[PDB]
Amino acid sequence: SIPTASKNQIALIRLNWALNKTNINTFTDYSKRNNLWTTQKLRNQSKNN
Amino acid sequence: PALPARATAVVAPLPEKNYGSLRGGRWPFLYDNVYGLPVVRQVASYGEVLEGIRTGRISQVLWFQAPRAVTASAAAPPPGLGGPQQPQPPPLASPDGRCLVRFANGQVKQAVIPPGEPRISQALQQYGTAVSYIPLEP
Repeated sequence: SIPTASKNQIALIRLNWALNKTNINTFTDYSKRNNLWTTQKLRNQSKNN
Repeated sequence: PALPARATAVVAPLPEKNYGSLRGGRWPFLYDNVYGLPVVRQVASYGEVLEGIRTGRISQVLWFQAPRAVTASAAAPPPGLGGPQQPQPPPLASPDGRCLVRFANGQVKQAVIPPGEPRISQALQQYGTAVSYIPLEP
């Protein structure tokens, strides 16, 4: 059907699509949705100090 | 089983003609070379076909067809993405507009009509004249 370079390229595109489909790209630890739930942890880390 | 006939003679081609819509008509025989079939040699114009549709003198109108290459179908990802081989796209209507007109008195003529001409399309939709697409030869 098609040559082998085409198959390599298709494999790489499938790799990228799969790595995106895992729903881990939106996670940023400096978020606000993150600092809303880890505020008490830091507060008690500072008052435990 | 008798062999088919085989005669040979000197023949004189007919004079060439210009019907306005088509030109040609020098074949002096009634049959063709590859197939043994009779050749249509009467030509019907555009206004003639329109009137024959309006006044019911025409029953069936048939178009020839064309193969429609495989890359130009949209029913599956392109061939070149490496998928399984899709069967075959349906055939097109003849781009050149070659057409056969069948009358109610049994006559059969040919014509050139573009598929999608406004007047002819409206006439075929209104008067319900039978429309057909001639399948492709092997």
